[PDB]
Amino acid sequence: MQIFVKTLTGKTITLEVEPSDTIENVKAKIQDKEGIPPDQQRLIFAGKQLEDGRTLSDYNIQKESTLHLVLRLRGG
Repeated sequence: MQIFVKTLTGKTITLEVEPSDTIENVKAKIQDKEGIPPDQQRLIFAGKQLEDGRTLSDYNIQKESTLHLVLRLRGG
């Protein structure tokens, strides 16, 4: 399956995760894929909050599925 990600710029980044993988595993890909730190990363699907405990197959995520990459709270 080849999912995608929509950043703040809207840019669409293709991913090659699995329906058995996890969200935290997807973002991890967004880290290098884009080269951005997970400190300010948050993958969202169908405009819904995602968890590192959930799964794609559990989120109904499939192939060609586009996610949402937004920012998060400050750091400190």
